Amino acid sequence: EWQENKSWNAHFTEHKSQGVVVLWNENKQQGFTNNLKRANQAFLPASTFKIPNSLIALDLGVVKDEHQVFKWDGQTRDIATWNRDHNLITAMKYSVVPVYQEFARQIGEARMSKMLHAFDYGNEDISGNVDSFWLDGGIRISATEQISFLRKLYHNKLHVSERSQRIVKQAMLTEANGDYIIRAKTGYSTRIEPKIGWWVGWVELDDNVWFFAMNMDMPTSDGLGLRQAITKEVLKQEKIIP
Amino acid sequence: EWQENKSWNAHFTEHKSQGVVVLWNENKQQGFTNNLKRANQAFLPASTFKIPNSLIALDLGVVKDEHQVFKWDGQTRDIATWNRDHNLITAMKYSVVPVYQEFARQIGEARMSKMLHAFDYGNEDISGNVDSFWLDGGIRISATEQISFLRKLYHNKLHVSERSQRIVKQAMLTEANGDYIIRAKTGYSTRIEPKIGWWVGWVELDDNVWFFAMNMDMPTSDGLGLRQAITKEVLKQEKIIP
Ligand SMILES: *C(=O)[C@@H]([C@@H]1NC(C(=O)O)=C(S[C@@H]2CN[C@H](CNS(N)(=O)=O)C2)[C@@H]1C)[C@@H](C)O
Ligand SMILES: C[C@@H](O)[C@@H](C=O)[C@@H]1NC(C(=O)O)=C(S[C@@H]2CN[C@H](CNS(N)(=O)=O)C2)[C@@H]1C
Ligand SMILES: C[C@@H](O)[C@H]1C(=O)N2C(C(=O)O)=C(S[C@@H]3CN[C@H](CNS(N)(=O)=O)C3)[C@H](C)[C@H]12
Ligand SMILES: C[C@@H](O)[C@H]1C(=O)N2C(C(=O)O)=C(S[C@@H]3CN[C@H](CNS(N)(=O)=O)C3)[C@H](C)[C@H]12
Ligand SMILES: [Ca+2]
Ligand SMILES: [Ca+2]
Ligand SMILES: [Ca+2]
Ligand SMILES: [Cl-]
Ligand SMILES: [Cl-]
Ligand SMILES: [Cl-]
Ligand SMILES: [Cl-]
Repeated sequence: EWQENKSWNAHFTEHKSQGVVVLWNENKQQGFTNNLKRANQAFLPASTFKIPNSLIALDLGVVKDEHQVFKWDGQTRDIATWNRDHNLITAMKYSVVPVYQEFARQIGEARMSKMLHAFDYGNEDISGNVDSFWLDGGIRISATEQISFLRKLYHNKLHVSERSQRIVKQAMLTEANGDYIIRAKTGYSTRIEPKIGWWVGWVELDDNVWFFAMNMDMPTSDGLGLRQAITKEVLKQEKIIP
Repeated sequence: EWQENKSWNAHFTEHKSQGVVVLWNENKQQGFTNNLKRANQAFLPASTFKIPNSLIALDLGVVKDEHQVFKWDGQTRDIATWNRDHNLITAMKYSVVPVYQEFARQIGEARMSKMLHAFDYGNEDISGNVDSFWLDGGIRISATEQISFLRKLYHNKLHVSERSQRIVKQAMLTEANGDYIIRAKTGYSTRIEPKIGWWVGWVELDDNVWFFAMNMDMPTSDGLGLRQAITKEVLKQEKIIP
């Protein structure tokens, strides 16, 4: 079903961290985690919500394609990379929240709810402000539920156009070399306790796909680099990446 | 305009090589090369023809998607890479000429010809064997012509479905990190003199795209790695990648 390999807890232990890593072997239809309980604990998605938000925007024509330019609104915000024009690729890369809050308002409460239900996304609850519910509203998703959603996206099985799903998977591209391709999205939920960081996505190999979703306790912005580092220690331990 | 930059030749001579690198700044609509004459010299495309071949195969339904398996059909025909199953992703990556021979036979010469004329691909000539003309037939393409073709592909402007162009560009993924994305294709022309190696594609930045096409004399297979090496040194020299 889902095997618990607690030897992964060493990688959180060394870095003085608490969290969960979940892997899914698509060929073998087998899942692995260091913590079955935390694997199914549901949290705010934070910026991991940029994946379904992007899909819905594209499917509804709110975003025409990955080249459409979203003008900086002229408000100088805290993250310098947000203070400029963006397309879908760079808004995903730099996790540009204002662009996605605009997407959400144009999508609207009713279409957003209907799509999240169509997606079976987390708890399907978008209570709160239409442009912030994934930050401080009622939506919740677990690491295992992220995998479930991502597997559909990978197979083009979500109830949106194939084109939307291909564009979003292009925009998720994070790293690629001769050994693997990673498509993924980070998140950091701070507006409601507990403060946690996310990394969800998958690793594409020649012959298989390994889906992953991790989250960890993140009191300060210090440990944000550990989201990718710990996941990759796990991947390396299992010899998924060289 | 086309600017000549002879200073790039230092990267060929230090490797006891001769060749041409062509770069195109999409934003500026400006091209750069070390050798204007060789930049326009037309050669057999060899494995770089996998780009138009895959596009046509997908557009015509010869290949259903990037997951369809092409089974090994017994033959252990010397090359080990061709001793296993493939899909479009892996067949682009590795030398598996029987798979692309099968595409071309199914496409057939009438539609192959029509498509290469619609692509304005090289000298638009498919004379020779329908299952090998890109290796030993009459088709020829120059580095500048590779750029013209790739630019259309990047803009989804070729006269095939948008979906087929998106899939081939996925299959072209070679390298990606926080600084750049490279989509590209190698080639090695040996069946007709002169023996040459190819590397064609583009570099996606946050705010621009740099297309490239290089070829270089390749008297033996031991210099194949110099295709990527020399191209990347020219990109680094120009500060396109760090
Ligand atoms: C297509 O041009 C040709 C393929 N393509 C290539 C190529 O390198 O572009 C080759 S090279 C052959 C297979 N891999 C060996 C080299 N390994 S490496 N890591 O690149 O040094 C030798 C092959 C000839 C088809 C049409 O034959
Ligand atoms: C709620 C939203 O504000 C939040 C929700 O995800 C946003 N999404 C993400 C994310 O994690 O993708 C970030 S990260 C941000 C960029 N610069 C700092 C990081 N420096 S480092 N090098 O990592 O220490 C913090 C935002 C805070
Ligand atoms: C070199 C290419 O061929 C790669 C590819 O593709 N490979 C697969 C795969 O197919 O998954 C793996 S993963 C690795 C093998 N098995 C271990 C755990 N398996 S297990 N019992 O935990 O499920 C991890 C390799 C990277 C190999
Ligand atoms: C930091 C990111 O935003 C990157 C991006 O995007 N950038 C562009 C671009 O926009 O091309 C470049 S390239 C570099 C600047 N100019 C030189 C050649 N100029 S020139 N006149 O010879 O063509 C090479 C940077 C990598 C920067
Ligand atoms: Ca449901
Ligand atoms: Ca050099
Ligand atoms: Ca033949
Ligand atoms: Cl967001
Ligand atoms: Cl499903
Ligand atoms: Cl070929
Ligand atoms: Cl991609």
